[PDB]
Amino acid sequence: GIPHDHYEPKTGFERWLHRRLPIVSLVYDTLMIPTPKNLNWWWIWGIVLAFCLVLQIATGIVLVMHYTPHVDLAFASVEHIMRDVNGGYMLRYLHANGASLFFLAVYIHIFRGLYYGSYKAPREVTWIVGMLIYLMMMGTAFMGYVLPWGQMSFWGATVITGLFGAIPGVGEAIQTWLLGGPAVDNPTLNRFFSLHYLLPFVIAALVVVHIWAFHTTGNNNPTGVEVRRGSKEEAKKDTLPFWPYFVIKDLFALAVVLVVFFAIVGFMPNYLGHPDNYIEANPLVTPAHIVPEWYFLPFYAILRAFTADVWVVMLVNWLSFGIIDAKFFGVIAMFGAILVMALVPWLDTSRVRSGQYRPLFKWWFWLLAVDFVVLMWVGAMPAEGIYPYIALAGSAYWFAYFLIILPLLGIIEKPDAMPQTIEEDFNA
Amino acid sequence: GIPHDHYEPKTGFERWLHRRLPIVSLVYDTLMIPTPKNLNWWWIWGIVLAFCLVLQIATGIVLVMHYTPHVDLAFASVEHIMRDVNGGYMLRYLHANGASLFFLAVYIHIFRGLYYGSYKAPREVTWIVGMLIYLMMMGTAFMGYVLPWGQMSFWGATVITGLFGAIPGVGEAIQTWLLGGPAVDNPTLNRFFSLHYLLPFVIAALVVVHIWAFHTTGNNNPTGVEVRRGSKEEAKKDTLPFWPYFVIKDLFALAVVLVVFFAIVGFMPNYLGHPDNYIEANPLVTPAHIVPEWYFLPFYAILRAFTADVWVVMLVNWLSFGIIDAKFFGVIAMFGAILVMALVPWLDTSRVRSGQYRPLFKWWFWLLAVDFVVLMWVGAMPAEGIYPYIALAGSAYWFAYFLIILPLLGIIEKPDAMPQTIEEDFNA
Amino acid sequence: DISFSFEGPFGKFDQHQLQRGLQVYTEVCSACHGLRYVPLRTLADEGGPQLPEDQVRAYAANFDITDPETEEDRPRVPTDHFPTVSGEGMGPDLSLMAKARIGGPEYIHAVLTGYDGEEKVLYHNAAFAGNWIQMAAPLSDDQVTYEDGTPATVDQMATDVAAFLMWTAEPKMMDRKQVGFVSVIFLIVLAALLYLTNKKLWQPIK
Amino acid sequence: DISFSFEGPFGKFDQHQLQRGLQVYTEVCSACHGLRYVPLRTLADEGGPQLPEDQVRAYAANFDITDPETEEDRPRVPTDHFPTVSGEGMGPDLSLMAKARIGGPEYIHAVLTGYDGEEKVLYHNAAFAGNWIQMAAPLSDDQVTYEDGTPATVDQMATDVAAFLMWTAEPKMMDRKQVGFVSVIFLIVLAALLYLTNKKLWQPIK
Amino acid sequence: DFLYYATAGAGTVAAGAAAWTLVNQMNPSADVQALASIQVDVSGVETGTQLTVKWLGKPVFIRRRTEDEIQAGREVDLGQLIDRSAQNSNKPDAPATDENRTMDEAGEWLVMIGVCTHLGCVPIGDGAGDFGGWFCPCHGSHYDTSGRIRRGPAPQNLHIPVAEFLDDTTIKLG
Amino acid sequence: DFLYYATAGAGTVAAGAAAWTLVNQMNPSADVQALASIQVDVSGVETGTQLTVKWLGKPVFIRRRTEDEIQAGREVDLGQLIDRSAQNSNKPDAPATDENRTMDEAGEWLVMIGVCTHLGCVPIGDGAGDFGGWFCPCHGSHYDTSGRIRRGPAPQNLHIPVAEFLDDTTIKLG
Ligand code: HEC
Ligand code: HEC
Ligand code: HEM
Ligand code: HEM
Ligand code: HEM
Ligand code: HEM
Ligand SMILES: C/C=C(C)/C=C/C=C/[C@H](OC)[C@@H](C)[C@@H](OC)[C@@H](C)CCc1oc2c(O)c(OC)cc(OC)c2c(=O)c1C
Ligand SMILES: C/C=C(C)/C=C/C=C/[C@H](OC)[C@@H](C)[C@@H](OC)[C@@H](C)CCc1oc2c(O)c(OC)cc(OC)c2c(=O)c1C
Ligand code: FES
Ligand code: FES
Repeated sequence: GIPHDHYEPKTGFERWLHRRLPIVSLVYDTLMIPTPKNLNWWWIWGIVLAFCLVLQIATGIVLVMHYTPHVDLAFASVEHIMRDVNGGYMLRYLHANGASLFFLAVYIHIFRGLYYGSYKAPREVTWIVGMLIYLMMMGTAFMGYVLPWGQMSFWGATVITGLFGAIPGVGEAIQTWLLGGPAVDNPTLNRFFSLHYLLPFVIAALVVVHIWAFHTTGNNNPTGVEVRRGSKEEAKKDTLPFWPYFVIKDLFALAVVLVVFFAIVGFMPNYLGHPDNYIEANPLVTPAHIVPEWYFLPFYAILRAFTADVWVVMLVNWLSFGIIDAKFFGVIAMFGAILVMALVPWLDTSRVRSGQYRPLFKWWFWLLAVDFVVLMWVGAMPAEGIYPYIALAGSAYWFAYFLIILPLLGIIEKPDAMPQTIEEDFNA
Repeated sequence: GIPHDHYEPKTGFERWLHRRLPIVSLVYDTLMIPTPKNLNWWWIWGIVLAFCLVLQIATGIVLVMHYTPHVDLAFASVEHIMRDVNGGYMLRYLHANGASLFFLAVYIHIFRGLYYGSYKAPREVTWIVGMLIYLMMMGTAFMGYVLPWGQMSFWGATVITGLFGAIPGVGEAIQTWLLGGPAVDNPTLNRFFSLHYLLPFVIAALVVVHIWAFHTTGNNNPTGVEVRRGSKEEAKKDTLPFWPYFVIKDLFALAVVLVVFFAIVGFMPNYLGHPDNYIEANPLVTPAHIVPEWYFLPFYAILRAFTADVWVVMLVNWLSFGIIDAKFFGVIAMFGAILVMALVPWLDTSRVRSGQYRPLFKWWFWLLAVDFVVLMWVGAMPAEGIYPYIALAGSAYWFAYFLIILPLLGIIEKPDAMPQTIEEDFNA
Repeated sequence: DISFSFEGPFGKFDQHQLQRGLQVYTEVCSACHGLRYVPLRTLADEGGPQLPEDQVRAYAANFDITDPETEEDRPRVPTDHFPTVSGEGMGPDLSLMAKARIGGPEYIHAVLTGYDGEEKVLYHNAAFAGNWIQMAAPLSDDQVTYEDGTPATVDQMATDVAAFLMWTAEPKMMDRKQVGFVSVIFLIVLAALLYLTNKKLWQPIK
Repeated sequence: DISFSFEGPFGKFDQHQLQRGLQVYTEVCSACHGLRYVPLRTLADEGGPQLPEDQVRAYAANFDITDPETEEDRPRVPTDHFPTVSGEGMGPDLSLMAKARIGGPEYIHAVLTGYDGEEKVLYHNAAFAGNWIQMAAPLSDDQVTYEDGTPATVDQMATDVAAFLMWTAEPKMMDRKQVGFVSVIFLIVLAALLYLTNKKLWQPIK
Repeated sequence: DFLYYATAGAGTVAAGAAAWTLVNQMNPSADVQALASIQVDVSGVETGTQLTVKWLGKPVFIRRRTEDEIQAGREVDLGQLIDRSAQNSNKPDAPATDENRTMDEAGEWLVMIGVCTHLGCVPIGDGAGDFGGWFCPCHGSHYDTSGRIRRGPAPQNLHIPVAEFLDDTTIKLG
Repeated sequence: DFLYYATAGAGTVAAGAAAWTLVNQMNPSADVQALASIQVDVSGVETGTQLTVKWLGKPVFIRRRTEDEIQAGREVDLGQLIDRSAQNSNKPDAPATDENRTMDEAGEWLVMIGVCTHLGCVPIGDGAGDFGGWFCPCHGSHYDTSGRIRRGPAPQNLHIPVAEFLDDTTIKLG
């Protein structure tokens, strides 16, 4: 642990209280954790996420007060929220764009991580808890999206419950169990409503375990060079207390982010969503232009990329005696896409931590990044080639990167020269 | 704190894990906390509460999957849970009786503490967090009860939202606010449903802090004599590790409790409720026999005992110039009844801890215990004297006990002779 | 304080009585009383009257309903609920009465069976909310012919529809009793093993 | 890409246009299209046509409604929603059209204004499905007289009811633009002060 | 450290505005503030009979009193009464006499919002309670023949609404 | 230490029985289990037209195929197909030739569950798609003129439901 100065009670109350519940000691060691002084603006997406978590829940508890999860009343209830509830429209738009800020921020957050080696020893556990939170966010977000019971909610609901039905052997049963019958209907609406309420609390718990983990290892920094533990005078040279120094850097950055957020919420409340969810779920028609929520677009792209035409799909269909067809492959590829990202600490064998000092890495990493935006992009374009090709290239790059490129550089690459201490870095 | 012995990583995994998230240390500390060896069966009610919280929440989340919070559909939705949902009837009767079990357990738990001085220094904080949870449980339970939208649900909602409109000056506003309009109606159903889901999570949190605080002070024991801190050898003489010794003793007690519980769920599911909640809310008629939920009865007995006829009522009514009448007095008396109990660490000025060793005390305490049952029982009898008189006496005894009896005793009473240590107590 | 095969821990319904009670319902009470929370298809379940499919369907048929998605009438099918009755001179829904009134079916019986003649448009009744009900005595003898030959005495009929109504209130009484039996026995066994374990654990200490 | 008082961050509905458009709605669109999510009383509110109470009451009165609680019709009242319209040959509800199709009111206007004459029972339309809409071009000139002079040309009429439709979609647009203005300005101020604070906290370290 | 205040200050404000938003959505929403008049048909109500009609999520009591109840209600002295206000909207300032309580000079038509002024249960009538007016089963309030509060927790006489007769047979509420 | 197994085992069981109740309440409830027959009257549908009826939460397509579609259908070789199966519930092990796809021994009536065998979207008809059959906007699956899957992720030809003609002008589903 990092030499740090710990809490000492003086007040009569603080003495009294310390003996019985040392809750102030806990607060103190949290707000005063020693942070590397050289952190850059990338380190701010954590506080933005915490903000989003607290914002989705606050607006959510309060939307539930005026929402009805019944197929005959869900959509009307959202309309009544928009029209009649004090500040209704605003809360509704906050919770909705809210979700988008949330994903905007995780992706950035995550990518900072993938660039700076924040998943490499000893921070693997932080990362894995990060990935749970991530899975949970996605599940959470999908269910909420069903809640208005628009056309997107419904076909969105059919399709994602469809993913489980792809599992050979047990898939129809998991599907029937999630649905609550033979088709997306009121039982579906009604259970997703429960889980939408529950899951954000599980996410908050994981976030507590999240913060706990990075406090145990200490924050990472742009250099990948750990705070010195040799003495307090050294560690002080490399760090600063989280409070007031980064709480305020953080709050400022958040403020700038919220400046855009509210701009959007005030003037472009609906540009980041699909108009089409302003039409009422219709179980007889799926709408011609049906595009997932943007934050889901890359994984979606990875999904359709895998049609019967595709060679890896025919090879595998064949080797598998038909058990893995394009339908199952595409799903596997999609959760696979997520999982191999999860496993990165055991794939990136390079012993150097930060990408800053890796010169072959910087290239493959931006390609990765571009890949991710480009995938988002195609997901929003029709199948009809040349997009499928662009989607396939994209995916193959995604797996290539974690499965091949990162292990390669284990052996190939040569670190440029690092600064020796954080304090070093800072002085430049 | 009590000399204990800390966790020791051995496995490959544990060494790895411990450097990065010392979660296994945390578990171990919680489960190995040295517990006074001479706890008696009065000590098992905390585990029954924990069980109940976890039971209410589990059944709760799942009931919400088939419930609809709308006045045209609430009560029908509970019916469809009873009749059509797999294990539905059982989940429903579990959740409703569970509330009763929950309340039996707290009253017991609370009284164990009132008897053994478990609220006295240094345990004030454990206690206040106790009281808070208590308040949350009542709010929580009131709102669940509204959910079926039967007759009791509806006139319950009216009466209780009415408590706030009694406040002078602002009560009409807080009342309009809680109602969501001019009368208990759909908005009321709709917001209570939200809070019913939320509050149990706030309760789980407070419970975390609750357990934290008694881990800090160490448990109390039947004798009121602290574990010895002077060395490892003698702290061992006074204690045993919570795991396995009390874990398994509680698990056993719990099973015995659960034999009864399931007996009731199985064979007299409706015996603790009011049949009238099987009739659909009617805004025009309050049923002739409207009896509060039993665990609410003592407080309810206190409230209505205070009519215009009552002399302290006309006294206060006169002095306060009309600002405190029977209606407001009654409300102040009922919340007051709760508060003074909150304040008992500062009221009970006897330096002796366990009631075990106070002879005057035992009598007054047991009268309290009877008071409480007798209020409960009068809450179920109609106004028409002689009941008011009993209710009036009971109230007075309730405040006399906390305000008058307990302080005097600090001054007058003579401790019997206490054992030197727990190891001593244990040996008989 | 009459008695029924269903009271007590080992009580089960009597399928025939339930049929007699449903017949009494259909032929006498349904004019003035609905059972909105009872879906017709459950007339076929274990734990109840348990008619065969064809008959439940044939039974549902005598009822009309305005098709929600249509607007045309139509005979009822098993997935509909019994009709909801109400208006001037109609009675409270009956689906839950036997639990809403614990001596529920006794009350129903005591009330059908407690008319003394008098009138006021009220009618003295032994058992009602003391003691004037707005319900003209509904039952008189041989007012119903049971296909199973039970004397259709008023008392009989009061008793049968009372059972029937116990079932409409708790159609799952028997699953509940039975699950009840298995949990208590299981817990008693669990309690015992935990006890012995606790004992073996605490002997060396005591 | 026609334009309206309301696009842009300082846009606002034009009241008059909104009434012109309401009128086009009442007198033309409402035969085939309902507005289920619009309560009649909102016609009164700041940020819309804002008719006065007595007019909104009079307007509401031309619509029929089957009273749920009763079962007779009554003329409508401000607390009711516009009618829901449907059945055969009837168009999608329009309360959210402007948001459901971001180019909303332009699409409505494009469509109303996009009939050439063809008839493959479909009809060629510049803007629809591409390009056969099943809605016979609904507007011809002076099909409405505005109490306010405005020439009732088809283009005009399509425009007014587009604005009006935009408002049934976003009634709180004005509120939402206003609050947004104050939030952004407020966060910009706040951002600034945290910026300085932060700078002052940090100059000693840099 | 004027900086300090503007920053703490605006922090506070954003917090206030955030809390008010969360708090205010719970105040009655727009579709709920339409408290419209209505009109009862009272030609069916026989003497010694009460009609109960919902108005504003609540019961209104319209009783046509017998001549005993009128007399009974006329005996009492302002002094034996807990609440000396007539609690009358159509006489906002008058005593709690019987004549200040009904709609008509004859004392025949007692119209009241039927909600126990204690904590809102609907008091039972048909002469129920110790004073042959109404009894409220929730905390044992008894109201007399003029619906004035006589015994129990309730601080006020059942209120008298804005109301009057249009035709003979029709009362206008609100 | 046999005590140990019975006790741990008993716990297990209690845990599993608890977990199961929680899991099992999400399986279809009793009202949702009535999957009844129905009769669509096809007297209406002209040629090159498809009627779509709700049946079981899902659409059913009933198409009256033009001459060419029946031709188009009949060309196409078993071997050119992704799904050689006729996914037909009343010709239950047939190959995916056109004749085992339609109700009428004659080619004209195409009855299908209008559900994409991929992930359950509803494919758009009037010959949208690269085989003027149906195109499913959810991931780009093209079905041919006899409902067979030609391009995309969907693994199967649109199924055919138990179904026959009652009157000449009527069809019975399931
Ligand atoms: C009209 C001719 C009726 C028929 C036939 C039956 N009932 Fe009835 N019932 C009717 C009315 C108008 C009322 C209200 C009575 C009142 O003033 O409260 C009732 C009431 C009941 C009740 C109990 C209601 C309560 O508040 O406790 C029961 C149990 C009941 N009715 C049962 C019942 C049965 C079993 C019938 C078939 C023989 C039956 N009723 C027929 C009107 C009419
Ligand atoms: C009956 C003669 C109609 C009148 C008068 C109006 N509309 Fe209509 N509308 C009608 C139909 C049958 C349809 C469905 C068209 C189809 O085949 O899909 C519509 C549709 C619309 C739409 C949009 C449909 C879409 O985008 O899917 C709009 C925007 C619309 N109608 C607007 C509109 C207006 C403003 C009218 C008043 C001038 C109006 N319509 C009249 C039938 C009829
Ligand atoms: C609810 C979503 C999340 C919240 C609220 C959250 C919160 C935080 C915070 C406050 C920090 C510290 C400061 C910072 O670097 O920004 C942090 C760091 C970190 N997070 Fe997250 N996070 C979330 C999601 C994720 C996800 C999805 C991942 C990866 C999949 C992730 C991986 C990491 C890693 C590797 C660190 C670095 C720890 C270190 O520097 O030692 N986080 N998180
Ligand atoms: C991680 C936190 C959350 C995420 C990511 C999330 C996501 C979403 C999304 C995308 C929607 C649909 C938005 C839309 O209307 O277009 C939604 C709706 C909804 N959410 Fe959440 N949500 C979160 C937290 C919560 C919580 C804790 C609640 C508890 C009440 C809640 C209650 C609701 C309700 C009632 C709706 C339907 C109303 C609406 O559509 O706006 N949300 N959520
Ligand atoms: C402290 C824990 C809880 C307490 C003390 C409590 C209390 C109650 C009570 C007394 C009722 C009425 C029982 C009845 O007569 O039906 C009820 C109903 C209900 N509760 Fe809870 N509850 C708790 C936790 C929860 C939670 C976490 C949920 C979240 C899903 C929940 C969901 C419901 C629902 C949906 C109802 C209406 C269905 C019913 O009446 O059984 N409960 N609650
Ligand atoms: C959600 C409800 C509650 C839960 C789950 C809970 C749980 C527990 C547990 C497990 C213990 C330790 C073992 C025992 O003494 O039984 C405990 C101790 C205690 N609790 Fe509670 N409790 C609850 C409510 C309360 C309330 C309402 C009060 C007081 C108003 C209270 C006051 C205390 C006190 C004084 C102790 C003794 C601390 C010591 O031994 O030093 N608890 N609680
Ligand atoms: C009961 C709780 C459940 C069943 C939770 C399930 C959670 C599953 C996954 O999260 C773990 C899942 C949400 C996640 O896949 C990893 C997303 C990236 C899936 C993205 C996704 O979205 C779509 C969508 O939004 C649509 O909108 C109209 C339509 C869609 O096709 C037309 C899709 C779609 O084809 C895909 C792949
Ligand atoms: C939005 C959340 C809110 C507003 C929470 C409010 C919580 C208030 C208090 O808890 C903190 C409150 C529940 C608690 O007071 C301490 C209880 C002991 C009050 C007991 C209570 O019950 C009744 C009841 O159940 C009834 O049933 C038909 C009827 C009742 O009269 C006829 C009562 C009643 O007269 C009283 C005093
Ligand atoms: S509310 Fe009527 S007496 Fe308490
Ligand atoms: S569901 Fe039809 S293609 Fe994916």
